[PDB]
Amino acid sequence: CMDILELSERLDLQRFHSHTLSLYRSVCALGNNRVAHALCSHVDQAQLLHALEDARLPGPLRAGYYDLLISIHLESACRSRRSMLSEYIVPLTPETRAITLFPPGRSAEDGPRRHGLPGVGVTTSLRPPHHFSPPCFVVALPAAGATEAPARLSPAIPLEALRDKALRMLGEAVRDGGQHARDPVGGSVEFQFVPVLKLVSTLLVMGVFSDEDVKQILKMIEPEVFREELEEGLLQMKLPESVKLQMCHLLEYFCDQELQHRVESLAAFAECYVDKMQGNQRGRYGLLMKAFTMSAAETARRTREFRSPPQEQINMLLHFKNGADEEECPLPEEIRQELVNFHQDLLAHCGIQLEHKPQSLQELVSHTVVRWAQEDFVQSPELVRAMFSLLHRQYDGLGELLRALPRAYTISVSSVEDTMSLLECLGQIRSLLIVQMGPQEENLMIQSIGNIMNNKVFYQHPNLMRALGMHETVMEVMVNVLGGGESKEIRFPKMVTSCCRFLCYFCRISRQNQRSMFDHLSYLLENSGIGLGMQGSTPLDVAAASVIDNNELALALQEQDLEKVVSYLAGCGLQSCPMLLAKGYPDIGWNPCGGERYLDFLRFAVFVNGESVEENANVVVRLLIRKPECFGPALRGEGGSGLLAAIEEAIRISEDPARDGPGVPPEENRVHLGHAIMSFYAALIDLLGRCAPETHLIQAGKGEALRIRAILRSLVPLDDLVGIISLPLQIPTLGKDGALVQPKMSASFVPDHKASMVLFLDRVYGIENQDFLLHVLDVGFLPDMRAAASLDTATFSTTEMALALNRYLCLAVLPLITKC
Amino acid sequence: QATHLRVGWALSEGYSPYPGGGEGWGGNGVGDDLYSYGFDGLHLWTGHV
Amino acid sequence: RLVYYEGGPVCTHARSLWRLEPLRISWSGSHLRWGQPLRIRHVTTGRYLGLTEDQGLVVVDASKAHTKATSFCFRISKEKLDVAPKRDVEGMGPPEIKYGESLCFVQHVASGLWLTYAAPDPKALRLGVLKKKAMLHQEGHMDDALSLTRCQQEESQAARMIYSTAGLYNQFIKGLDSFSGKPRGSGPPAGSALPIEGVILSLQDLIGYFEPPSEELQHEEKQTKLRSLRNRQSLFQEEGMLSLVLNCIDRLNVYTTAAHFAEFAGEEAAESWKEIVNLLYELLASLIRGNRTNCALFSTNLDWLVSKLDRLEASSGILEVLYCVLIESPEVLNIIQENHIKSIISLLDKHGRNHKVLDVLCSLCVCNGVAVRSNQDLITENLLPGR
Amino acid sequence: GVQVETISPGDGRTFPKRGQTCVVHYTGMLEDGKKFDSSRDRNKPFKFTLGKQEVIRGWEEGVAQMSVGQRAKLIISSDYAYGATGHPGIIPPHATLVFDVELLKLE
Amino acid sequence: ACFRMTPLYNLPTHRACNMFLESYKASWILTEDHSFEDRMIDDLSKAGEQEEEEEEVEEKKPDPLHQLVLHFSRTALTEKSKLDEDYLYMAYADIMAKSCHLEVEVSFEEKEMEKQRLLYQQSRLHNRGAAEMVLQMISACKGETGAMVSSTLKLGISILNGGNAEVQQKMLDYLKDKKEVGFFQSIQALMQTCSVLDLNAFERQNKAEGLGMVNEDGTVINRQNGEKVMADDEFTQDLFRFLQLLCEGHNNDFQNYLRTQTGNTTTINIIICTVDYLLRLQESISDFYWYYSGKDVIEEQGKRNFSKAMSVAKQVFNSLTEYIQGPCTGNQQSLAHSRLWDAVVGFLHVFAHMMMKLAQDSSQIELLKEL
Repeated sequence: CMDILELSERLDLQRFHSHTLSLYRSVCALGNNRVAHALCSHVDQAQLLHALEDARLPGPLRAGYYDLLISIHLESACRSRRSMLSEYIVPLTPETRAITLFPPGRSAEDGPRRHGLPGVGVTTSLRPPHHFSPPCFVVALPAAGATEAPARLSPAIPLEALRDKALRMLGEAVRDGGQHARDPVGGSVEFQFVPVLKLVSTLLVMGVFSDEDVKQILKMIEPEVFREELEEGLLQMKLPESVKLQMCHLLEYFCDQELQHRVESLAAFAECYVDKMQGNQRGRYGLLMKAFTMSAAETARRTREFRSPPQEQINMLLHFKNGADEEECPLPEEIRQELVNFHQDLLAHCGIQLEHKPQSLQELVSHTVVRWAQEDFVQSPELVRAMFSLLHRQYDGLGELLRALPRAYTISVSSVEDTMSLLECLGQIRSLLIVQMGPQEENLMIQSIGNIMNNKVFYQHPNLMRALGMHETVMEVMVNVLGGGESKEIRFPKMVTSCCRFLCYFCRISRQNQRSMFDHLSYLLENSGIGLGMQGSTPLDVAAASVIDNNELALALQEQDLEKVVSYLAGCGLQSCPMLLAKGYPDIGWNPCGGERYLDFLRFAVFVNGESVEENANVVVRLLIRKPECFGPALRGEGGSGLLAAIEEAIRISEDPARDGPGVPPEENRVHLGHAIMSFYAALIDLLGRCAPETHLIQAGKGEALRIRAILRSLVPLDDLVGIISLPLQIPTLGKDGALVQPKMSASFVPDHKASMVLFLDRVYGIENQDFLLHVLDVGFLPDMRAAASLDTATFSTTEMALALNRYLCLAVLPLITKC
Repeated sequence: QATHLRVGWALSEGYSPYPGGGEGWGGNGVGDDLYSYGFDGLHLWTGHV
Repeated sequence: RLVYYEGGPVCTHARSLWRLEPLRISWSGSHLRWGQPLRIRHVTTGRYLGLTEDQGLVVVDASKAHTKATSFCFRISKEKLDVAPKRDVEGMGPPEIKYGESLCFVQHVASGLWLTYAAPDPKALRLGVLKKKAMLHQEGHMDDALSLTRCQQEESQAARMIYSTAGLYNQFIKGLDSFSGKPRGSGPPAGSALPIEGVILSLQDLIGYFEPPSEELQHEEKQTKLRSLRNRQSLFQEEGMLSLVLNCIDRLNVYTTAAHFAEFAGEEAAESWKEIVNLLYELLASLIRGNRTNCALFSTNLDWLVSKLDRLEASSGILEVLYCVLIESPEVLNIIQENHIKSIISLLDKHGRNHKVLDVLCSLCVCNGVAVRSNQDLITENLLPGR
Repeated sequence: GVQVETISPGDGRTFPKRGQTCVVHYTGMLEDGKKFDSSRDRNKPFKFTLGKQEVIRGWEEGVAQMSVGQRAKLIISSDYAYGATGHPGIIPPHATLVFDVELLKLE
Repeated sequence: ACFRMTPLYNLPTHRACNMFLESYKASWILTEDHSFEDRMIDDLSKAGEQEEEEEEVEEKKPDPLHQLVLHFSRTALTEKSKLDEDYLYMAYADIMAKSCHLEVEVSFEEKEMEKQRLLYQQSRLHNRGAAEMVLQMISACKGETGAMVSSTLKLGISILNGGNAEVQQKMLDYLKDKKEVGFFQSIQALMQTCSVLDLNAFERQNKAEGLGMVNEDGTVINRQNGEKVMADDEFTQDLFRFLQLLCEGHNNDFQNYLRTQTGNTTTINIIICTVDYLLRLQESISDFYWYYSGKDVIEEQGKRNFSKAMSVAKQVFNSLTEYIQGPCTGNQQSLAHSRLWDAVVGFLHVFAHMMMKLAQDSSQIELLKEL
C-alpha cells in the first residue's frame, strides 16, 4: 500500500483509479440501489467524507470521489425529487392558507420592494419523502426468491453531517478564492469549486437544507442582495465556465423556488377568495328566494346564473377586470377590490410593475447573465443555454407562471395520504423509464400500476392524473418494450397487458381522458400491428377504448387511421399467422383472429351510441371494397364459395380434428380455427350491418345512403343470411349415466354468429313482407326459440349454451319480432 | 481502526518502518517484516503474519 | 447480373450509380446527344449494361461487352427517327440532354428494343418486393422515359474506390484460400502470390479516407465533415466492404502467429502479417466509428469480436473496435452476456491495468441515458467481490 | 459453526438473552483478510434483536455466547453465513467470515 | 334541469379552487399585456465596458444578442435526423420577431421615419446573423410542419418586412455560398403539406357542432377544438408571405434563384410549386362552391371557411405577383407555360357564380367585398 496522495505524481495509477471511480458510478448509475449498497462496502462513508475534506487530493480523484458520493447516496433521491418538482399539488391546510406572496414587513405588508428570500419559508406542495436503508452487510439475506423482495433503497448517509460539511467546504472555497492562493484545492479553481457546488446543488434539489442553511448559501451567492435586517460573492469572483454553469444551476433552483412560492400563494388566495365568493352567492340566492320576484323575466334572468354550470358561473363572476355593472357581474365592490389588490401584488411579485445594485433575485440574475455575456464570449453551449433560459424566465416571469399553472392542483386534506401514495407509485413508474425492461422492473411496474388503479385518488381527480401525465408515462413504457425487437415477438407480454388495461381503464374513467388518449390514436395503431400474443389487453384495445361510445371522437377520427386499420385487416386476410404456423396449426392462408380484432375496432369506430356514424361507415365501406381481401377468401368474388358455404366449411373443420388444431394449452387449446373462421365472418357481417345507413336517411332518400345500402346488399345476399340463421345449433343433452354432453363454445358454432347475421338482416335488408317474416320465422328463428325453451330444465338451464341462446334471442331475435 | 501496540525486538539493519504506507495494508510496526519480532498480547508477529 | 427498378434507399446507395461511356475515346466528355451510341457502365461492379440472347437484359463483363451487345442510345421519343444519321463532331458539341428536366428513352441500338419494366410477376405484391425487373421489349410501356440525376463527386469517388477495393480484397482472399490448407514445410509458398504491398497501401489510404474530423474545426465545418463521413461509411457498408474486411480478418486470424502464417505463406509474406492484421482492425474501427447502423451489425456476431480480444497481435485495435461498437449500438448492450463480461474482465486480468477496458465496462453499463441492469449486476458480481 | 476467541475480557456475568436488543461495533473481514464491512466506519453502533433472525446464524450464536463489554473474534463458516449464494458484489460465494465484534450494551 | 340547479356554493372547496385558478388564468393573467421584447433586445444588444476591455482586435467579441443568435445557429447546424422542439428557441424567436414592431394621414416625413425605425430594428437582428439563423432553421426542419418552423418563418417575415434589401442580400449570399439543397427541399415539403378546404372535414365539424352538451361545461369537453377545415391557414400565409418578402422590391436575384438554383446539384422550381398549391386551392374552392350552390344562403361556418380560403388565395396571388414583377422574364415564361391558366379559369368560374349568388343576398355583403 501507498498514500493515495502519491497518485499526484503516479499519473498512470491516477488515471486508472479515476476510471475505476467512473466504473463504480456507471455500475450504480440510474437507480441501481442494490449495486450502490454493494459499493458501500468497497468505498465506505468514512472514506467518502475523508475524500471530501482532503485538500491535497488530486483534482481528478477529488471530482471522482464527490461524484461517487453523489451517485451512491444522493443520485436516485435527487432524480425522483427533480422529476416531482415540476408539478404543484398544494393541499388546503392552514399552512397553505398562511402563505402570502410578499412577507409581512414594516415598510409594507404586501407589495413592498422587498421579496422574501428565495427558497426560505413555508412550502406546502406535496413531495414524497426520501427513503434510505442502512448499509449493513451482516443482516440475513432475504429468504424470498428473485423479484419477490421489495426494490432496494439507496444507502443511507448522515444527511445533517453531510449538509454541514458541504456548507463548510463551500465557505472555505469562497474564502480561498478571495485569497487567490497559488495552490488551489485540486490543482485548479474548477476542481476546487465544481465538486462542492455539485454537492450543494444536489442537496438543495433534495431539499435537505434547512432555512438557515439556505440563508447561508444565499449570502455566499450575494452578501448584499440577500441580507437580513465579505463583499466578494460567488456570482462576482471571476470564475471559469464550469463554475459558472454550477452557479447557473443554483440560480435555476432558486428561481424554481420563487415560482413555487408564487403558485402556492395563488392557491391560498384562491381558497380564501372562492370561499368568500361561495358565501356571497349563497346569500344572493337566499335574498332572491326571499324576494317575491313578481317579475317573471327578472327572476328568470337572475336564476340563469344559478342554473349555469359552475365553471361558467366562476367565469361570469370573475369577468370584472375592465369593470362591469351589478347586472352583468353580481359581485360586491369589496370582493372585487380584494381580487384587484391581489392581482396588483402578483404583478409586483412577477416584476411586471415598472438602481445599479440588483436589490432582488430577479435583477441579480438578469444583471449577472448580461454581465457574463458582455465580459466573455462564452464557449460552452450548455452554459450559454443555461444563462439564456434564466434570462428568459426572469424577463418573462408572468409567462413562467402561466405555463406552470396547468400543472398546479389543489386537494383537500383528506386526500393527502392517498395522493402521497399515488406520487410514490408514479415516481417508481417514472424511474423505470431510464432502464431497459427486465423481469424485476416488469414486476415493479405491474405492482405500481396496480397500486395506482386501486388508489382512490385515481377516480376522484382525473384532471390531476392528466396534469401529472401518467398516461403518457405508461404509454412510453409500453412503446419502449413494443419497439424493442419489434419484428421479434415482444418480450414481457404481461407488462404490456397491464399497461393496456391501465390505459383502457383511464379512458373509461372520464371523457377528457378519452380525448387525451385519442390524441395518440395513430401511434397506438402504429404499434397495434403485433398483437394477440398477450391474450389480454392490447394497444388496439387501447385505441378502441379511446373512441368507444364517443360521438365527437368518432367524427374526429381520421381517414388515414381508418386506412391503416383496413390495411392491417387486408394483411391478416391475405397471410396466415406466423404464431399459429410455428405452433403447428394447419395453414389455411389467412388470419381470422387478427381479422376479427381489426373488424371489432372498425365496428367501434363506425357504430356509436346505437346509431351508425355515416361518415365513418361510408369511409370504411369504401376502403373495404377497394381492398376486397378484407372480406376474407369466402367473399372474394372470383372464387369465393359464399358466406353460407364458408360457414358450413368452418363447421366441418371444427368437427374434424387435425384441421382446426395442431393435433400433435393455456386457454381452450389456444385458438380453434373452425371457430375462428366463423368468428371472423360474423364480425365482418356485424361491421357491415353497423355500416348500414339509418332508416331516416333511407326515407329521406339520400343518394349516398342508398348507394351504400345497395353495395352492402350486393356484398351479402339475403339467402345466405337466412341459411346461416337456419343452420342448426348443437345443444346440451343428457348422456351415459346422466352425464352432461355440452358443446365446446370456444370450438363450435354459437348463437353470437347468428346474432351478427340477424343484425345485418335487420339493418340492411329489413323485414317488410309478411311472407318473408313468416318464412324466416319458420326456418331459422322458431327452431332456436324452441330449443332455448326446451333447455329451460333444471339441468340445462345454467348451461353456457342455454345462456348464449337466451342472450341471442333477447338481443337479436325477439326485438326484431317485436318491431315486425 | 483498532489501536496498534506491539512490543519486541528488531534488527538494527533492515527494520525501517517509514511513516505511512508500506507492506500489506500499512501501519507497519514490530513483526510486520522479517527484521522484527513482536508480541501484541494475543499473537506473535513476524513477517506480517 | 440482373437489373431492376427500385425505390428505397438505393436512390442514395452506390449500387444505383452508372457511368455513361460514349463509344468515342477522344472528346468522350462532349455533350451527350440524342441517338448517340454509348455504353452504360455500373461503377461499383464495373459491369456494362447489355443484351444477351439467353437472359435478355443483363450487366455483362468488360471482356464480353462488345459494341453490339452493350451499345445503347438516349432518344427523345419512341418514333422512328433512327433513320436520320449523325456524324461525330470534334469539340463539346451542341448541348441537347439536360439533367432532371429532360426525359429520355433508352434504346438498344442493334436490336432496337426499348428499356422497360417487365410485367409484374404474381405474388410479388404480397411478398412486398418493390424492385421490378427491367427488360428490353419491342414496344415497351408509355411511362418508359428515364430522368438523369447527377451524383456528387464524393459519391462517384466512393463508388470507384469501392470497385477497386473490392477487387483488391477479393484477390487477397483468393490468394489466402489458395494456400489455406497447404503446409509449405520447406519450399515455395505453394500458392498464388499475395498482393501484400497493394493491400497495405489500400488499407492505409482507406484509414486516411475514413479519418474522423479534427475537434479543433469550427462547428459548421465539423458538421459538414461528419455528414460526409457518415454518408461514405454508409455507402461502403451497403456495398459490403465491411463484410469483406471481416472475411479478410477471419482468413488472417486462422493463423495464430507470424511464424504460423509463414509456415503456409512464406517468410516474405509473414513479414507483413501483423501489420496487415492491425491495419484491417483499424479500418474496421474507422468504418464503424460513430455509425449506429454499422455498429448494430455486430449484434448478430458479437462473439466473433469478443473471442478475438485475447489475441496479442492487434489487442489494442480489437479493443478499439469493441469500444466503438459498445459506445454506438445499444442492441449490442442488450445482447451482452456473462461470458462476454468475463472475457473483458479477463482482458483486465491478463493484459494489465488499462483504463480503456474500464471505459468499455462503463459503456456496457449505460448507453444514451438508459441503464442495462443485467450488465451492471454482472459487472459488479464478476469484478468487485474479488478485490 | 461459529468459533469465538476473546480479544478482550468482558464482565463475564451478563449475557444476551432472546428478545433482548444487542448493540455492537463490528469490523468484518474475509478469511483472506480483506475488510468488507465495519460499523466503526459509519460511526454508528449496530443494534439487532436476538431470536428475530435479523442477522445470520454466526452472529446469532456468537453474540449470544459473548458477554456485555466483551470484544471477540468470530469465525463463521459459509453454512453459518451467506453460504453458496453469498452476497453479490461484497462476499464471494462460499466464503468464511472473520468479525471483530465488541458488545457495548444490552437494551 | 331547473330543479337540478347546479349551484356553485354547494361545490366542494377544492374543486371550486381549481376552477377559480383556471378561470383566473384564462381571464385575468392571460389577458394581461406585458411588453418586454424591445427592452430585452435593447439590453442584449448593448455591450458594456468595451473601452475597459481595451480590445484592439479587429473582430470585437460578440455581444450577448449575437452570442444567442450564434448559439441557435449552432443548434440548427448540428446534424440530426429531426429538429427537436425547443421552447427556448421558440420564445426567443418570438421576442426577436416582436422587437421589429412594424407600427389621420401620415406625412411623407412620418412615413420615412417609420421606415427608418423599422430598418434599424431589423438591423439590430440581421447584423447578428438572424437571417442566416432563419435559413439554417428552415433547412433543419426538413419539411416537418410545427411550432419550430412556424416561429422561424415568423422571425423571417419580421426581419424581411418592407422588402429589406440588406437582409435579402445576406440570405442570397448565404444560400449561394452554402449551395445546400436542404432549404428548398424543406420549402417544397412544407408547401406539399400545406392544406386546403376539405368538404369531408367541414361536414364532420358541422355534425360535431350539431351534437350538443347535456352535462355541465366543467365536466364535458364542450366540443371546443381547432377548426378541422384550413387548420394551418396561418402557417400557409406565413410561408407564402416569407417567400413573397424574399422577392419584395423586385429582387431579380431571388426572382431567378427561386425558379432555378444554379450552384446546387439539384434545383426546385418554387414558382411551379406555388402554382401547384394555387391549383389545389382553386379546386378545393370550386368543390366548396359546388357544395353550396344548391343552398339559398351560406351559413356562418361556410362564410368563415370562404374567408379563410380566399385570404390564403390572396396571399398566394401576392406571392406570384412579387415573383413575376420587375419584370422577371424567366418567371413570366415559367408561369406562362405552367398550369396557372387552368387555375385562373377555375377562379373566374367561381368568381362569377359567387358574385351572382352573394349579390342575391345582403347578409353576404362582406363576403362579396372580400371576393
